[PDB]
Amino acid sequence: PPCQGPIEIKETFKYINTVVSCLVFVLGIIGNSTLLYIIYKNGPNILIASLALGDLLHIVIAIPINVYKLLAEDWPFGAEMCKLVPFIQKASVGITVLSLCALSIDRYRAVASWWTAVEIVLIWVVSVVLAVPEAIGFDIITMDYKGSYLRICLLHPVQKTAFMQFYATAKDWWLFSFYFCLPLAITAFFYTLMTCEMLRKNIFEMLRIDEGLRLKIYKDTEGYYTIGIGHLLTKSPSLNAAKSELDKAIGRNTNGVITKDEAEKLFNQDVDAAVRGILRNAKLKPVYDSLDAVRRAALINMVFQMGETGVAGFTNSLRMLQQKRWDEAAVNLAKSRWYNQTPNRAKRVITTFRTGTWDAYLNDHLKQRREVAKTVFCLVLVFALCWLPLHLARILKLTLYNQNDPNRCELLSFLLVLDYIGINMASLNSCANPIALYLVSKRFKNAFKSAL
Amino acid sequence: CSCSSLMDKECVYFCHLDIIW
Repeated sequence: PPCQGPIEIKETFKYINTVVSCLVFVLGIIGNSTLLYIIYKNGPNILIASLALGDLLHIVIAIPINVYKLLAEDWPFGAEMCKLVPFIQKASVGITVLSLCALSIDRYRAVASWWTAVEIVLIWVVSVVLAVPEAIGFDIITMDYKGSYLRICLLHPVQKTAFMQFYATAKDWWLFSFYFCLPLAITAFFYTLMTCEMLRKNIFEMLRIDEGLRLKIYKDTEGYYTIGIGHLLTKSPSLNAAKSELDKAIGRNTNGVITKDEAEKLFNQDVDAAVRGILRNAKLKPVYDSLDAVRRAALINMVFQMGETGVAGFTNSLRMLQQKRWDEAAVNLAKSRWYNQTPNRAKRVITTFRTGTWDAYLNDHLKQRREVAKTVFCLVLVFALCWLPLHLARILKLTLYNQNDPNRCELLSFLLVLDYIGINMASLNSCANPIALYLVSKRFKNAFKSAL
Repeated sequence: CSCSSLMDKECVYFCHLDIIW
C-alpha cells in the first residue's frame, strides 16, 4: 500500500519527448499531405491514399493531446472530448492496419492473376464500429489524491454492461491480437503466397524460353508430338493417336487447339509432378533441398527436359551444386552430352546455377515491378517495430503491476515514459509511410522530388 | 488507461499523467 512517488515524468524527459513529438508531427503532416496531393493529381493508388488519410488522422488526433497531457498534466475539456479523442484514435488505427492488409492482398492478387473502393467503405465502417467501445467506456472521474483534487479522463473501471466490463479489463489484449498480431499474420501469409506465386511465374517464363509455347499440337526437336510447354502427350508415331490422347488429356477438347491460360494450367501440373518426382528420388532430393528458389527452378528445368532419371546421372555436378561449388559445377556441366545437344538451353541453365539469378530469362521491367511490391512490404516491418513499444507497455501494465507490491510506483513511473515513447513510435510509423514509400518505389521518388 | 478499481489512487494518478490510449 505505501509508495515511492510516481509523478515520474522527469522534467528532462518532458523536453526530449515533446521535441521528438514536434519533429514527428510536422514531418508526418508534411509527409502524408504531399503524398495525398500526388494521388489526387496523377488500384494501389487509392489503398495508399486511404492509408495516408489514416496516417494524417492519427497524427492530428494522437500527438497534440498527448503533448498537452504531458506538459499540463490535466484534462481541461469536457466528457465529450474524453469519449471522442480515444474513439477517433482507435478508428484511425483500424483504418491504418486494414489499409495495410488490403494493400498486401492487392499485391498478391495482382501477381496471382494469370470492388476496390468497396473495401475502402468496408474498412472505414469496420474501423469505426470496432472503435465504438472506446467512446462508451471512457468517462471523467475526480478524486482527492495526496494534497490535490484531480479530474481524470480514463477508461472507467465500472461499466453499465457486462460486455463493456469485459472490454475495460481485456482491452489491451484485444488491441494486441487484432491491431498487431492479426495484421502481421495476414500480411506475412499473403507475402508468402505472393513470393510462391512470383516463383511459379518466373519458372513459366524460364521454360517458355528454353522449351517454347505452342497452342496447337506440334512435333518436337527429338521428333515427338508435344503441346503447351514441353508437355509430352504420347510417344507414339501416329498423329491420330496424338489427337486422341490430347483430347483425353484435357477433358474438354477444343478440337486440338488451346489458349494461353489452358497451357499455363497444364504447365503447373507438370511442375508439381516434377517437384514430386525430385522429392521421391533419393539422388535428387538432398541436392534440391540445399538449393535456393532460383537454382531449384534450374534443376526443375533439367528434369523437364531429361526426366528425373536422366538428371540423376549428373552425379559429379549434383554433388558440386549441393556443396555450393557454382563455378566448378558450371564447368563440369559444359562437358556433357546435354550441353552439346542443346547449347542455348544449357548455357542459360548453367548461367542460372552459376549466378543464382533470373538474369538470363526475365526482362528488367518485370524485374523492377516485382522488387517494388516485395520490398514495399517493409511497411509492415516498420509497422511491427513502431507499434511494439506501445503494445509492450500496456502488456507490462497488465502483467507486472500488483497493487499489493509496494515498489510498484517505480514501475508506474517507468510505464509513463514507455507510454509516451510508444505513442511517438506509433506516430512515427504514420510519419514514415511516405518516407519509406518514397525511398522504395523509385517512381514515387521522382514524383516526390518534382515538388521541391 | 484503466484500473482494477477506483480505490487504487496510485493507479488512478497514473492514468492522470498517462497517455490517452
